Amino acid sequence: KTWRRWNVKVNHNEKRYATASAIAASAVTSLVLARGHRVEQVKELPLVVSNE
Amino acid sequence: AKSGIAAGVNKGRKTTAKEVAPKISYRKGASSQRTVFVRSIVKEVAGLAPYERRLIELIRNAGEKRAKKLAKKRLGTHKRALRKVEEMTQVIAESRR
Amino acid sequence: AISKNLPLLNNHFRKHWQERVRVHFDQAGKKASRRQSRLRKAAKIAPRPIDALRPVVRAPTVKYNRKVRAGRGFTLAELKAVGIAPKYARTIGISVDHRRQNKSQETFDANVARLQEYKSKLVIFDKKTKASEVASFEQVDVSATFPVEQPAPESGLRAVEVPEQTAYRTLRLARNEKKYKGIREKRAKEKAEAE
Amino acid sequence: PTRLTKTRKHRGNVSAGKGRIGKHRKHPGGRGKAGGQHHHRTNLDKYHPGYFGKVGMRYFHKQQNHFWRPEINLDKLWTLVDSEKKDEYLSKSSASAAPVIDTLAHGYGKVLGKGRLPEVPVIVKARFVSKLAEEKIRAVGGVVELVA
Amino acid sequence: GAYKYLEELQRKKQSDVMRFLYRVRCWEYRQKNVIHRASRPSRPDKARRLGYKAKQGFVIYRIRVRRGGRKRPVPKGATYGKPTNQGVNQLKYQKSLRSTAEERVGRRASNLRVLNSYWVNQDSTYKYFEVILVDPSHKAIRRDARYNWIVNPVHKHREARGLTSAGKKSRGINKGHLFNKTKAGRRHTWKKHNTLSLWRYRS
Amino acid sequence: NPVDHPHGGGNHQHIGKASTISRGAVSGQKAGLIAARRTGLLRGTQ
RNA sequence: GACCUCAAAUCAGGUAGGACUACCCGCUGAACUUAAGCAUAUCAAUAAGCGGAGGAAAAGAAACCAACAGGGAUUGCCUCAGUAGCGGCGAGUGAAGCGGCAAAAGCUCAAAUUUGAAAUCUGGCGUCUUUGGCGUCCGAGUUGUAAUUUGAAGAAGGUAUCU
RNA sequence: GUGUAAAGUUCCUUCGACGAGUCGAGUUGUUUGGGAAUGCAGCUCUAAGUGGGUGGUAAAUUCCAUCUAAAGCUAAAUAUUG
RNA sequence: CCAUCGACCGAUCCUGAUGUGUUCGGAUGGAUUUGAGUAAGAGCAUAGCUGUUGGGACCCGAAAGAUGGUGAACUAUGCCUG
RNA sequence: AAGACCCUGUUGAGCUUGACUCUAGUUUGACAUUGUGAAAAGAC
Ligand SMILES: CN[C@@H]1[C@@H](O)[C@@H](O[C@@H]2[C@@H](O)[C@H](O[C@H]3O[C@H]([C@@H](C)O)[C@@H](O)[C@H](O)[C@H]3N)[C@@H](N)C[C@H]2N)OC[C@]1(C)O
Ligand SMILES: CN[C@@H]1[C@@H](O)[C@@H](O[C@@H]2[C@@H](O)[C@H](O[C@H]3O[C@H]([C@@H](C)O)[C@@H](O)[C@H](O)[C@H]3N)[C@@H](N)C[C@H]2N)OC[C@]1(C)O
Ligand SMILES: [NH3+]CCC[NH2+]CCCC[NH2+]CCC[NH3+]
Repeated sequence: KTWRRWNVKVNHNEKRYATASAIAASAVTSLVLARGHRVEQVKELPLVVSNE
Repeated sequence: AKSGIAAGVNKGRKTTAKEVAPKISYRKGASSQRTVFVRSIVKEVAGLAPYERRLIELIRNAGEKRAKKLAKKRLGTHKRALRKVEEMTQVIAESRR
Repeated sequence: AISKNLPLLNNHFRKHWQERVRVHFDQAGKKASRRQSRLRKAAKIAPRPIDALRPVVRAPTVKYNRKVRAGRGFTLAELKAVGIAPKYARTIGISVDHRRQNKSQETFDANVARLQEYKSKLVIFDKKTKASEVASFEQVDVSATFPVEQPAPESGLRAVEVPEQTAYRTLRLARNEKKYKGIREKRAKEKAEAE
Repeated sequence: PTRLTKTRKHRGNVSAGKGRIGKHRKHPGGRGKAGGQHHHRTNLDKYHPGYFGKVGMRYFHKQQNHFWRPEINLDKLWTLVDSEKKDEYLSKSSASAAPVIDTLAHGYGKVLGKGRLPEVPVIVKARFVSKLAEEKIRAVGGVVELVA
Repeated sequence: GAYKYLEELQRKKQSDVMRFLYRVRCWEYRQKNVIHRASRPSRPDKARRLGYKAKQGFVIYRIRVRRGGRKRPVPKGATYGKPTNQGVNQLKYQKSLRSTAEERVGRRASNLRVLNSYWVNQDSTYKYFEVILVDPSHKAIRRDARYNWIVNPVHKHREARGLTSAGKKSRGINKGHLFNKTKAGRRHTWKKHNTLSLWRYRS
Repeated sequence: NPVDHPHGGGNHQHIGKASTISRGAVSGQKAGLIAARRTGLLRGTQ
């Protein structure tokens, strides 16, 4: 039937928690490598580039 | 106006009253010199309904209570019966004069 | 069909309810389309605002007296206080309500003030108006620009004045007076005329 | 999700957990609240006493707005004072300058008397007040002012 | 003018003058066809009140309709069901005799639009009505800004959909608490109240 | 058989109730001697 | 020779019917089913049957809601609320006012003496710059066609002389 | 631009027409959450002019509040197995 | 957290002060009574397994009941013509 | 050939009747359709 439940509510604060936790993980090189990114030639994370 | 407290008679918050010009729709019940004139001619041409004639004679026999009970039966409500019996007495009050 | 300790339920599904199921799959689509409709409607009449100016009214119901909200239109007396004919007010973006009345003074003054602010900010164009002046105005959002404001609760400091009768006793006496008002006047009427 | 249900575990077992003797059938015992007075009395009289019968008077066309009157206790009263000025008000309030608390404006209809107030005069504005609530306010030098 | 006098006289239906007039006209109407064309309104003030004008394109028809209730048309009285549905007599049709008159006239004059109708007479067997009709195709109507509205196709057989005064009366189309069930259409309101509304993020 | 007629059925052929039927009976009941003032052999004069 | 009513014509010009099915406006109208039986009830003011529309329909500018410090045409969503209530008060059933939003838009007749002027309108004929204009002749119409007014008003006489 | 034409505003005076077998009542049937009766319909009775309706318990008496029926048109937000 | 004796709020029964629209008010003190209460809050929201009720409701299964239609080319009976 | 006899089921159906509950029809009364007179008995 079409009236199956398709979308799911998540508490907005908990979703923001998850966003922050994901951003924090992006600065840990071990997690970025295990994630599968070829970041071995980047000296440090976060990688920040000029505004040009 | 209101007492200023939440209980009792005339309860409620006080406001500064403002005069309101009455709406024209509130005059609906009033008669005019148009309708009064027309209705008096029509009563001359038309005459009386049969129940109204039955009701005149009840009042003439001094049966006030007997006329009210028939007027309520014919018209339907006790309020309209009171108005009709009053009207039919004024018809008698105009035959004597 | 009745079993272990559980709340007794009222599930109203004994009719052909599956023939009348409405799933709002179009929630996002209707949002986007309603947004495009607002966009085109605003672009059609710019720089005139889309929204007519609305009055500020009290809400009915002892539960909602404390609140104030936007009403349908300004009353005939409120517009008369500013000097605007009802038929003219509709052509310059002012809502009119012939049904609402002004028994008190507070709401009347609030809406007269709203009308005066709006009329002070109003710029009517005519044939003498050149497109340079017209292009200098942006489409103002009237509801945001003239918002409905809640009158503030009383705060701050004030001297303490203590009456001899307590407020609880005042409430009790008001209730008692209301409750026996009908029978105490009947006892009065039957006594004065007989004596 | 379906992969966590016991339906997956019952695959290969004949009765699917419903028994061989009892043999899960359509509606043994009736539908809904059937037989609440006959063969389900032993359930209703135990877990739902009061279920059957009429108590009290009817009220045609009940309007719930007539009875709106949220309660606030004395021990929670000072939460209605501006939080930036709560500490200042406690030390400086007296019989000449006391904080005004508009309980109705904050969404309350009656002030009740549970708990203890700070020993600080307060002007409390309310539609209704309990007898003990006003005594405790008047004991800290404050007053209750009736509004409508 | 005379229309006020006519209005007030027509309210005196039990006076001798009106009783005489109604008796003779009831006989005359009963001697002609069940549906026949009227050369002119018999109550011109009443016709005026309901939207009639003495223009070309305005038509009056007269019709009689049989009085009483609605016998359930089942053979030999058998209903084939539960006792609560066994009634045959003392049943009533949910539309009025006025609406029946309007609809039968509308069927006879299918090129016209029913505007409105009024009662004219009555005996034990029949009620007599006069139906005001408007010709959508007549140029006197197509050029009249006060009556152009009825040319629009959304008013095709408005009397068959209960869109006239009597029809809206029977549909219960009125304001306030006494009409909660039928205010915006009975079936529409029932359907709204019996629809399960599900959103994407169920709450 | 009993479907066919009020007189039908039974393990002997017989009417089983009076064959004199009231004038006020309805259709399907009026079989026999309808509203008979009397029955039996007429003897004497009339 | 008019009028009223009623006819006829292969009279001049039009119009209706039938189709479609998802939604729409009404009429008519079950039983299976639930009540562990069953008749009120429920299924359901549902299916089947009948009439009538549109791109939406219907509704709609209060003979409203309220009982407040009052709101202010209609419609829809969220909520009110599985509530007030209805119910072999059993099984079951069940709205509305307020409040937040979407959208917002207002009006037309009848009832009035033009009465110093039927000022109104269909049609025919001619003509042109033809969804029509102009001229003209019949007809309709005073048992009332135009202008003027619709209760929020408004009218008839004066008005500041203003827009 | 036939602008002595039309229309708009303020103030004063006198006025101010407003829909009937309808409203309403009884009864019957049906329907509604509407309960001494919610709407609809049949039949009987049948109005008035500050009158009429409504104010969710029947009735009489006294007030109050709120609208203005029995005539009419109208986009949008709403529906959509064609 | 547990057992136990109290205290506070509402219902019920009793008592009945100062006072009065003299019939209201209800101070105060009692009662083997009563509540889904208080006595330094714990809830709201999302998700998962299991259990419950309404739904086709784990799958297949009646004899029946209803609404609207199609058949007298067989056959039953009347009629008309051979 | 999911016994047609028998029993069970809160499963039916054909038929009957002084079963329960109704019903077409029919009959009886009132009111309406429904007006115009006369004589005699009644009541205010
Ligand atoms: C008026 N007489 C009282 C007698 O009634 C009793 O008081 C009870 C008290 O024990 C109850 O209290 C009882 O029940 C409550 C529960 C219901 O919340 C428990 O909290 C409490 O521990 C328990 N003792 C209380 N609920 C009412 C008083 N009248 O206490 C003795 C007494 C003084 O003689
Ligand atoms: C520390 N003070 C405590 C105070 O916190 C409170 O304690 C309650 C205690 O009385 C309750 O217990 C009470 O109520 C329960 C209930 C089940 O009926 C019963 O055991 C009994 O009536 C009574 N002891 C207990 N259930 C929770 C504590 N926090 O009660 C007063 C107190 C004992 O002084
Ligand atoms: N949809 C059901 C149609 C039949 N109606 C029955 C319900 C009617 C309510 N009666 C309740 C008692 C009368 N107040």
